[PDB]
Amino acid sequence: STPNDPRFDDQWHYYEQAGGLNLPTAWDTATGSGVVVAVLDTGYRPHADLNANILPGYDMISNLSVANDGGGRDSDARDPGDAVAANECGTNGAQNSSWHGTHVAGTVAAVTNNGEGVAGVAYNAKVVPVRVLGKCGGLTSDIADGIIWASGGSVSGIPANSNPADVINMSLGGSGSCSSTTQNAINTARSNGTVVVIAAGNDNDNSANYNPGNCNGVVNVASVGRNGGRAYYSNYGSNIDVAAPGGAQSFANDSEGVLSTYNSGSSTPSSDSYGYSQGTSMAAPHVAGVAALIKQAKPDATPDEIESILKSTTRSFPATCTSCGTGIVDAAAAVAAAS
Ligand SMILES: [Ca+2]
Ligand SMILES: [Ca+2]
Ligand SMILES: [Ca+2]
Ligand SMILES: [Ca+2]
Repeated sequence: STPNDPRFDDQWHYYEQAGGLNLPTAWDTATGSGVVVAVLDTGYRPHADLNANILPGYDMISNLSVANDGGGRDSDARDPGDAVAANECGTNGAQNSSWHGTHVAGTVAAVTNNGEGVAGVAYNAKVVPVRVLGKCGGLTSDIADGIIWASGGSVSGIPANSNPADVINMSLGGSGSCSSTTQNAINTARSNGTVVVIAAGNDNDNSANYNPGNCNGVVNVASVGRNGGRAYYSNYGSNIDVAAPGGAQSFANDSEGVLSTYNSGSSTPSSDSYGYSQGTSMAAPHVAGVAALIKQAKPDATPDEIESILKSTTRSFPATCTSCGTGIVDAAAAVAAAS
């Protein structure tokens, strides 16, 4: 099926033969109904083309300066904006707000067939926003608590999650080895039945050396462009499980990117928008959305079974993708394999 959203045709990454996810055929069978995806990111804005698919979440950011919302941990996972001034994070230049989590969440589950905006990969799933990134990024320990809570595990001082996730998406990372705090959290999420999907990073380097994609028991995702070959920035290596479209842009908001829900604010939030972004951060929620399609078709699927289905049903690369996992995720084939 093809949705009626007016920007669907701009979302090449869902349907073109070279670099797309092969979604229309998948949507004949699965859309994510009944499945919950936790998006561990900067938070969200209640975009008109997203909010109906948002569930209550949690804000794990403990450092008040990073949190930028007046306090420590709290129940409102909305994104206040992560804009920074020059040298606020050390030696950085000034940066506008990313609205990264709004973009990622829309790839997972933008409201679809509403005649407005964009479509989402798992458009009948629901997203639990777990805010773990703010100004200058996020703390490993807050991210790890996010993983635990998102899965339905217990974190001291935090109310129980009433919407435990089937799938975690982490479009985030840094350099270096996977820490024990992170691996512990991942092990907890997997033991609770939650599959963990992670962006491999954007350093054009060996993915062995970038976390949390280098943790064990995760689905680590490389990025292809619209050509179906490796996006120039994508990490690559033996620990990549699969690839998905993350886009390959040559200027800001280039339509060669991945189009999703977004916000027009430079610092503070403003009007809803749609924007094209790129990264392994954009590839990961494609894969998280397919994991949700799989879980609708196979409700008792384990994390290892979901990873196996994703990896075993990929399609060929039409252009060079060295050490990009088994292939490009093929939503239709994955749903068939889970049915
Ligand atoms: Ca707070
Ligand atoms: Ca908050
Ligand atoms: Ca829409
Ligand atoms: Ca893996």
